[PDB]
Amino acid sequence: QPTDLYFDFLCPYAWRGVEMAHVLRGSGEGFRLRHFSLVQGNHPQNKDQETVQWWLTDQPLGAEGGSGYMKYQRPSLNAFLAAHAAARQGEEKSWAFALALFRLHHEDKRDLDEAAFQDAATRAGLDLSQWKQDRQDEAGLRRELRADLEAAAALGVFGTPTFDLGGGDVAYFKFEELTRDPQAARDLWNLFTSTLRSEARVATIRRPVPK
Amino acid sequence: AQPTDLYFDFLCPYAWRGVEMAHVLRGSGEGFRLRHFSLVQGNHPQNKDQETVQWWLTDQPLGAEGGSGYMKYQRPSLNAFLAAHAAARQGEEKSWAFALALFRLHHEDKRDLDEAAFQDAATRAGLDLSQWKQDRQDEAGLRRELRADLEAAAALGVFGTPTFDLGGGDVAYFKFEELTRDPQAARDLWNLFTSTLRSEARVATIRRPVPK
Repeated sequence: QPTDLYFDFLCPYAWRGVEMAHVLRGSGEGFRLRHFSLVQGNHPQNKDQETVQWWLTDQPLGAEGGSGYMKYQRPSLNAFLAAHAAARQGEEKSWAFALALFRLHHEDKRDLDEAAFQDAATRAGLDLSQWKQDRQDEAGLRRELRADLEAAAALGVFGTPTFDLGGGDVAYFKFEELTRDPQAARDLWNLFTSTLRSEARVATIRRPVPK
Repeated sequence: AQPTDLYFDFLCPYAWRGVEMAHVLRGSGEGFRLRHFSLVQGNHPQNKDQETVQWWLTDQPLGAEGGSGYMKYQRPSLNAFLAAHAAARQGEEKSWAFALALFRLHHEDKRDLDEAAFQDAATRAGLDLSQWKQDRQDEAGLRRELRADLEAAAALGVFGTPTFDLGGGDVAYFKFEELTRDPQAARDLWNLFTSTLRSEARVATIRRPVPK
């Protein structure tokens, strides 16, 4: 019934998608937060592979990823696991945490680090002792994240934000402008769903990048 | 008002569907200009991830074969494009009639884009065959017309067909699966496209993944 929304905290377009969806959820439109890792999805070992060969959830939590294809390995893995921990406090706390962290990173330009996770938890009103205890369940949070990454791979998710409407209608939705106004957010969502439900079976609308 | 520019390649059935849609919309007053983008050129290894184009379809010999892989579509597509330019020298209506006839030969009849198909499309389009013959001897002029299309497409960043340039900086690739000829269905589909590109949210991409 809710639309599944795959996101990565790294990604400002995913931030805007989650902001849109949050305001729409205010009006009764159901959305469910799920994770897709850009580091894993774009990883050279996973390129042109029937089956995922390299998992973000196999990497040590404190490991430095380098400056190449894994440069954002550590912040995105840690952000994902903190968000799973927050989501154990229910849907409303999960949205509060995910939005707060997104905003710290993309509006306030803070790194996805421990200080940012802590500020997101207090901005979200989390029970901090419970959040702390859930974060100690690293293996369990990794299993949850791995399940999200598997569901994403089964759909062929390639970027964020990607919305699964159900019924086999799934699409990446990239837009530039932050849209929190309720009326504008509803217009934008209506454009998207209209495009996916058209009996013309629209697959792609995509602007090129000019010279 | 200026027509929408429609970049297509005869090889491509999504471009075919885009041209079929646009022809129906032109029937209600929506303006469209037919232009050419080469998928062979756009996907050529020498052009991959280049600031500037390094290999031009219009630089190639007319009987040259491109060779293995996608390059085998070099000679049909170049030759198809040139015949279309010669057809377009007989006016817009004859150009649409020729483009549609050739598209339908290739995608409905499954005929190769070869000389027999060009001749057949020219007769189906009702061209003046003698003027068409004479224009096809202006190989230099046709190559230069095609190069102008290809450079215009490169300046916009065109990467695939069909790509629609609405003017005002709103340009997008538009890929849809179902042949759409009904006037109302075509108008609704087109309103979807233009609404997406004119939204104040600055939508850049809506794109379905490919399930495993």
